[PDB]
Amino acid sequence: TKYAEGTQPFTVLIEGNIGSGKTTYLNHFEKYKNDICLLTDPVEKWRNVNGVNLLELMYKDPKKWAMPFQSYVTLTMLQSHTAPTNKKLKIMERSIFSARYCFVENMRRNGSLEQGMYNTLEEWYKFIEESIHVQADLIIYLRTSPEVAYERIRQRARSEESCVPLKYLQELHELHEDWLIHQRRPQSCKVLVLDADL
Amino acid sequence: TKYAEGTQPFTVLIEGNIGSGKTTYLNHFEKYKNDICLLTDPVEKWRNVNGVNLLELMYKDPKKWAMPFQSYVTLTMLQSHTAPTNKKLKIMERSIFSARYCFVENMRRNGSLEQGMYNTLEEWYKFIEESIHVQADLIIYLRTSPEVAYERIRQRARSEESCVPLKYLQELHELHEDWLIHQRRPQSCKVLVLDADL
Ligand SMILES: Cc1cn([C@H]2C[C@H](O)[C@@H](COP(=O)(O)OP(=O)(O)OP(=O)(O)O)O2)c(=O)[nH]c1=O
Ligand SMILES: Cc1cn([C@H]2C[C@H](O)[C@@H](COP(=O)(O)OP(=O)(O)OP(=O)(O)O)O2)c(=O)[nH]c1=O
Ligand SMILES: [Mg+2]
Ligand SMILES: [Mg+2]
Repeated sequence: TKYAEGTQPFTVLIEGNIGSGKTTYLNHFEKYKNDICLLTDPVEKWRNVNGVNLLELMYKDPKKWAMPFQSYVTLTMLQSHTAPTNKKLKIMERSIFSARYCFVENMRRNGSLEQGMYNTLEEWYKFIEESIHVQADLIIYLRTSPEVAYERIRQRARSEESCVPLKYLQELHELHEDWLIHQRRPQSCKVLVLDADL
Repeated sequence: TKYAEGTQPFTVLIEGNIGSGKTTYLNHFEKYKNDICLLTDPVEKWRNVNGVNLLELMYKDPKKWAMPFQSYVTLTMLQSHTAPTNKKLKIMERSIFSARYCFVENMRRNGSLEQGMYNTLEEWYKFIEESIHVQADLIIYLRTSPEVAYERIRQRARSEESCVPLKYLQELHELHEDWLIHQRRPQSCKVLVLDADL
């Protein structure tokens, strides 16, 4: 009796650090557009919310903007998770799970999110889990070293990501490990590990 | 196919300004506890989120805390709107509609919520409308003058509300009028007006 329950096909989630090549990997499935539902680069939504760049505001002023930004990230993931499709396969760049277990968690650790903000978000995640169906059958984890991840972010040269230190990517990498390999976080899904260092 | 669709009885929403006597009115239905589902004073949740007083933080630092606070207000309203009950009647203090049309809107107007924060919240409200069933059959509008509303807030003497000016209550009153009498906002429901000046 959850929202979008029984309306979703086999769902594959593409995960990995910033600049791990999530979009590049999903760009290979481009020939089967009419066969597979492909939702790539949700970051473009976050860079342009009716003209407002939430990603830029988050990086410039985390103490003020990390909360509304993560809230919006959660929303867009949800809208993608529950989007209607007549296709037999759906591949998604990112998910609600990485937003929660990797990014929200690290922003709690580094002090970008105050306790009250972290708690508000966590209580939202718990309610979403009982109200909204999130289809997750397989997660492909594009495993990279923080050094290679940093290389790709530099080459793409998003103005918002120009101040991102290697320390930040090292933290996120370890959280990706905790969630997808070390199972320190609650998630019941099949994970395929890939060496994404080309 | 929305969450909690077809599981909700006749729902009455009690609305009105801060200190309009919403709880006092609902306290009269106290004898029929086993007959009517009574969810009063959701503000107590906001004053204590695992020990964090979000209401106090919002009033102390609106530019930083109005966003997470309204996000949590929305959540608690949703949890109350969709709460399971075997009773034939449900009466609710406040709703998701007043949080959106009165409080979020006024915080946008006074600059407590930046555009990006207002937009994030508004996009959440739009998605909630398609995903989650909100039962609303009758709204009882306890109509007060901002002066009488101010009187009651002072007598209750919530430490968080000690700095609330009459200007703020005048703004909220007019928004309550716009929504429930003047129909300035895209909404349609049964409204019973009451003179709550004792
Ligand atoms: C998912 C998510 C991303 N972000 C940020 C980190 C990044 O700067 C940006 C998008 O990163 P990613 O979500 O990793 O997407 P990407 O396109 O950068 O990945 P790839 O290069 O492998 O295709 O948004 C958050 O701040 N919080 C979140 O919850
Ligand atoms: C509903 C709501 C309340 N608030 C704040 C305003 C008040 O300080 C506090 C509770 O206000 P009310 O929701 O009006 O609850 P109340 O108990 O004060 O009402 P009454 O006296 O009529 O029983 O929470 C918001 O900031 N945003 C909201 O969306
Ligand atoms: Mg990408
Ligand atoms: Mg009350």
